[PDB]
Amino acid sequence: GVQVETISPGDGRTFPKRGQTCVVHYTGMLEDGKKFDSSRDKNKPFKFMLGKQEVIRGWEEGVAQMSVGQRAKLTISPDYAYGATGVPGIIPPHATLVFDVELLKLE
Amino acid sequence: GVQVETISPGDGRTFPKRGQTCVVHYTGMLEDGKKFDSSRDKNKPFKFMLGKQEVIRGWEEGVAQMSVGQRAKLTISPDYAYGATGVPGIIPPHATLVFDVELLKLE
Ligand SMILES: C=CC[C@@H]1/C=C(\C)C[C@H](C)C[C@H](OC)[C@H]2O[C@@](O)(C(=O)C(=O)N3CCCC[C@H]3C(=O)O[C@H](/C(C)=C/[C@@H]3CC[C@@H](O)[C@H](OC)C3)[C@H](C)[C@@H](O)CC1=O)[C@H](C)C[C@@H]2OC
Ligand SMILES: C=CC[C@@H]1/C=C(\C)C[C@H](C)C[C@H](OC)[C@H]2O[C@@](O)(C(=O)C(=O)N3CCCC[C@H]3C(=O)O[C@H](/C(C)=C/[C@@H]3CC[C@@H](O)[C@H](OC)C3)[C@H](C)[C@@H](O)CC1=O)[C@H](C)C[C@@H]2OC
Repeated sequence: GVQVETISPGDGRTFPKRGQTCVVHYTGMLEDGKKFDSSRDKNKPFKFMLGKQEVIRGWEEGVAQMSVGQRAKLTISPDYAYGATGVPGIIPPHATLVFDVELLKLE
Repeated sequence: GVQVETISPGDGRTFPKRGQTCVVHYTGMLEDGKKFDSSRDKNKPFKFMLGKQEVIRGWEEGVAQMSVGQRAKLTISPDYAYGATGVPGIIPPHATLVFDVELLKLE
């Protein structure tokens, strides 16, 4: 349920392992380009861990395919995101989400 | 994405309208009967409003089909619940959810 298109290559060597912390920058957009979120505009990187059901599965599977330093467009199917519910006031029902993600570091 | 089976009939007259508050009792179970939640065991009824993207869509569409006093089994497809992500530590990925719901009042 995720398509990964690469904007800038990573090192081709260091990929996220289950239970590491990934530090990324991302902007989330709707399929017409409409931004709904951006880590950059709160300055910070976002950090999460793989394999703990803590981010939507499409993110998890998309970022697992990236190596460090890679910049990629993740297009996530609704059932690998917020499905038929969406997120109140932010994501409609049945929405495909596009995230521009940069994998900065694994900790 | 929801199937509604009736355990006890409601009044056949008073159905939830968009923007009313529904007061219910529910227990949520996995498809093998495993309970994961119950309003009754925290005593209280659960209250929510229709049409505000505030509960999973399958709940919303299931309860909209019930009249006051009805007791029903709602079986909800993953994409109308927590999809491929689940809820960490509570709902697996791709889970069909079964809720036993009693619609007590509309406010
Ligand atoms: C107080 C609250 C606690 C904590 C909240 C914050 C730090 C809140 C802060 C405003 C910004 C959020 O995040 C930085 C914000 O990010 C979005 O803007 C977004 O871009 C998003 O989609 N993200 C974030 C980047 C990773 C992918 C995805 C994610 O997976 O996000 C996760 C998420 C929502 C996952 C659920 C978890 C349960 C599953 O049942 C469900 O599965 C259906 C998927 C986030 C990281 C959660 O782990 C963290 C929490 O919830 C959402 C559109 C709305 C979401 O606000 C909620
Ligand atoms: C602090 C937090 C604030 C607030 C939390 C509480 C009162 C927390 C308390 C422990 C018990 C929760 O609820 C009483 C509990 O209920 C479950 O046990 C459950 O049985 C459930 O599935 N429910 C509840 C009854 C209606 C259907 C469904 C629901 O829709 O629930 C809603 C929900 C999770 C919807 C999201 C909303 C965003 C969408 O993006 C997403 O779509 C993918 C679906 C609930 C009611 C939210 O509106 C309310 C909040 O989140 C979940 C298995 C886990 C969930 O804890 C989170």
